[PDB]
Amino acid sequence: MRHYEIVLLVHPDQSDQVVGMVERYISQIKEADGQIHRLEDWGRRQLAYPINKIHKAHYILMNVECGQSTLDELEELFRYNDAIIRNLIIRREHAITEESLLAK
Amino acid sequence: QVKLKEGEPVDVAIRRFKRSCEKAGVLADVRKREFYEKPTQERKRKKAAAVKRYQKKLARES
Amino acid sequence: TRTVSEGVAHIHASFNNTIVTITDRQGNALAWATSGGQGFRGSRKSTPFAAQVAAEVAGKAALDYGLKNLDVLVKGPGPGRESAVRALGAVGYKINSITDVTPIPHNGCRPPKKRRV
Amino acid sequence: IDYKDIDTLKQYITENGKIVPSRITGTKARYQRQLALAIKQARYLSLIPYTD
Amino acid sequence: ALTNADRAEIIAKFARAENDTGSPEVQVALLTAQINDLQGHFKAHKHDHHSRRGLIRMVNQRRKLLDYLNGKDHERYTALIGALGLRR
RNA sequence: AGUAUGGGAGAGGAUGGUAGAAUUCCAGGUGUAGCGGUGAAAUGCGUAGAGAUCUGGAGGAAUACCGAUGGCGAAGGCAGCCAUCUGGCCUAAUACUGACGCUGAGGUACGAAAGCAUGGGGAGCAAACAGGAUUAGAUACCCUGGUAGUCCAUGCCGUAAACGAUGUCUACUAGCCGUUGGGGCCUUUGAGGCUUUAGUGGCGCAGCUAACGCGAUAAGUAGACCGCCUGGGGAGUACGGUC
Ligand SMILES: NCCC[C@H](N)CC(=O)NCCC[C@H](N)CC(=O)NCCC[C@H](N)CC(=O)N[C@@H]1[C@H](O)[C@@H](OC(N)=O)[C@@H](CO)O[C@H]1NC1=N[C@@H]2C(=O)NC[C@@H](O)[C@H]2N1
Repeated sequence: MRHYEIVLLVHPDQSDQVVGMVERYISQIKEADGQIHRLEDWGRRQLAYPINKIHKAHYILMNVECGQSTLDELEELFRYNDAIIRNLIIRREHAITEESLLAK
Repeated sequence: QVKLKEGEPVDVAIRRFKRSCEKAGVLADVRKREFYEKPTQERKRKKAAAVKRYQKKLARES
Repeated sequence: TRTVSEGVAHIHASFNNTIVTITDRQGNALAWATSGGQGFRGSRKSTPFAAQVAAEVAGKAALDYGLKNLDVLVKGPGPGRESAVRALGAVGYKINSITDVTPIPHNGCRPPKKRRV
Repeated sequence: IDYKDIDTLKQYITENGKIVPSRITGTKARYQRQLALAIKQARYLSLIPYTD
Repeated sequence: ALTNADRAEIIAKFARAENDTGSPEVQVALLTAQINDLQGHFKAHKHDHHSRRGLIRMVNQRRKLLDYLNGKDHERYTALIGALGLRR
């Protein structure tokens, strides 16, 4: 399969549903197949510029291995979830498991 | 975005500010935005600039 | 009637004119002056002296509202920005800061054609 | 270099937010390309401002 | 796109000897597999002229190799075209 | 000449999403006589409230900085970021086929911009056109407006100073200094110094040229194949034909 790295920005008002959404996505990836090499919750951070009249957001980092169907459903779920204001998905070669900066 | 000091004089503030602006070089973009430059003209200008740069480098090495 | 201690000066200085407007924060205008409003018609409207005379007029007009310190924003490649910022200090305000806010497109709309003078 | 290393990303950014040229920073061309990609990704992630 | 396993399967099926990769049979089989795989891509993207150039190059290379094989050994040529279903 | 396996760089192509800056328009708050434009003016906009300033919304087009005598592509050409599909190139060592090559009349594919057909879209710009200036006259250059078009989908057209004004392929012939993507070696700790390869630049010995100039990216020394020229106009024109 292909390794992907996903960064999600969650609305600070929905900060206490992030665990539920993360577990749901992890369960979907696992039932497809999936190897969640890394998952980090950077926390609630201030934004460099306001997004959607908001100044803070919850930052979530995931590194997954999945197939085309898992990717398509994951992206569609990200699009339709209103708590997620901005998501970045980048493909990577190699699985990255070490702790990253901003994990503090 | 120049912030004056406590006892900072007005003329010194104006001066420090507009070569802060000269360092920023916004006025160059403003001048560029007055008229449309065709791609052929832009490429000719950039080629001339590259030639001048290379001739300057040789002189400064010598 | 309304009193306010802190305000912002906006100097819109083009190559044909220079408008100085004194507002309070959140962008509510209090007094404004232009080179056209002090005579200086036509080509003479762009000289730095006209920018100066518009600037003191605006400063004195705002003195009625009674602001002692202000922050300055200059936009445009005008010849009168020097005079406009200088005249406020002569009027007697305290300049907290001064910044340039000329908008820069990130390769947006096509500008008009070149003049073949 | 990746987009998460905000401290190094700021070392090549002016106070306005513009990317600093390689002719000024003395960097290699490939490193400069990677740096520009990382900066553009970090701006999208709202980690660093686009301007100012 | 074909993968290493598919290419190895084709090579093993059409090899004339051990560690044989350069024989005209192997080369023509690989080119035929690649062309048949790219047909589907060019159905979806009608205006990918830049990739169609590489497809045309593959077709030309296969034709040249088939002509060379026919010149050298007729029986091998007929066997290969029959195996891959090529009309000529 | 080609094939399999590892590694690498790239604005190469196609599809779909998405981000920020700016212009225009709309609505609202603050606010009041100008704004705009030029060599100078005028046409134009504004007291049913402009311009300026702040907040929100709509839409289209293009991607600042990085950016480079940089990169990729047969050429035409290709720049925000992300995913999917996909072509070529570079680089190391073995392994494999065994001349399978070069060029190419006809033929065929691609081919900037403008233009054409059907249907959408339309912010900014702007042929045609309207008005204001200038002028002996203005038919133009300047100014205020402004429709095709520029954008998208599906096709056509097949032309450019489509240029390096330099057809493709191969071998050989002093050196010096840059730069991009790789390979190797050496210091000795991490950044430098030698080479080699494929591109991209500046000088320059020999040689060549009417001269200007070219000079391992030849316009030098040789070979293979193709295209083209034969004084200037008439003329890339008429007739015939193909599209
Ligand atoms: N497998 C090989 C792969 C090859 C690769 N693909 C490309 C390649 O390698 N080609 C070989 C180089 C041939 C070159 N094109 C011929 C040439 O250079 N001039 C043409 C002869 C004109 C005349 N006899 C000399 C002349 O007037 N010189 C001027 C002059 O020096 C100077 O101007 C002025 N006013 O003083 C300079 C700066 O403006 O410009 C030059 N003029 C120019 N400089 C440009 C340039 O080099 N190119 C493009 C074009 O723009 C050129 N004109």
